[PDB]
Amino acid sequence: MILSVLSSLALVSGLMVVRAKNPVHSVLFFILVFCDTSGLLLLLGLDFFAMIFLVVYIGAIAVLFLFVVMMFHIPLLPTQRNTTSLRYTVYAGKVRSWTNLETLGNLLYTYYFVWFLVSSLILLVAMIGAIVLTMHRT
Amino acid sequence: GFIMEFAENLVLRLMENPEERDRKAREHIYEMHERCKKIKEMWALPIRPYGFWTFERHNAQLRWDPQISQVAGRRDPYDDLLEDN
Repeated sequence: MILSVLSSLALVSGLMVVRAKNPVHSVLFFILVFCDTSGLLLLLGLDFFAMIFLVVYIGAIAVLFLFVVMMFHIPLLPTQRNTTSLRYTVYAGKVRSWTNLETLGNLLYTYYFVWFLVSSLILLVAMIGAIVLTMHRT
Repeated sequence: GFIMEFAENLVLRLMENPEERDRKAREHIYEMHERCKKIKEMWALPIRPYGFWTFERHNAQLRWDPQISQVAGRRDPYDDLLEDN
């Protein structure tokens, strides 16, 4: 039941984002959408992404949007009588069990390392573009 | 001599061998029709060849994974347990 109420509140916040009356409240609900989304990811079992969503989305992107706004103004049926006791747990593999961070870093920088450098180039493009356009310096 | 006795054989030299022309015509027809049949056959090839995935360049993973199934993050849980002895 924790998933249902959280998803519903996220949906309501997302709906109110697009039909907001002023940009400030739009950004405020935009933050709550990511808060609920991070909570949902936390329920999913991915703690790392659930907190990157705070660090990036409502840590830097939301702050950026708020700064700009300030100025310039087949399913399985719910019957579960004989399924909560049919869980087979393979104990092998629980010993030396990695987290969501070690597993990701194992293959992000070593096997699929070209895409990582492509993302670096994307970041450099953003950094250069934000400067060429907006340097008045008068 | 006089004009016509020279213009005659001049024109005769100017004209070509008809036997060569007929031989070249029948030849050109023969190889042109053979090449036409060849191109007709070539246009019948489907875009996707019958083998496709069977080709060695289109697998790229049956000979890459076996040398990777030993690295950490890809091992069957029952590999590190009995590898000690």
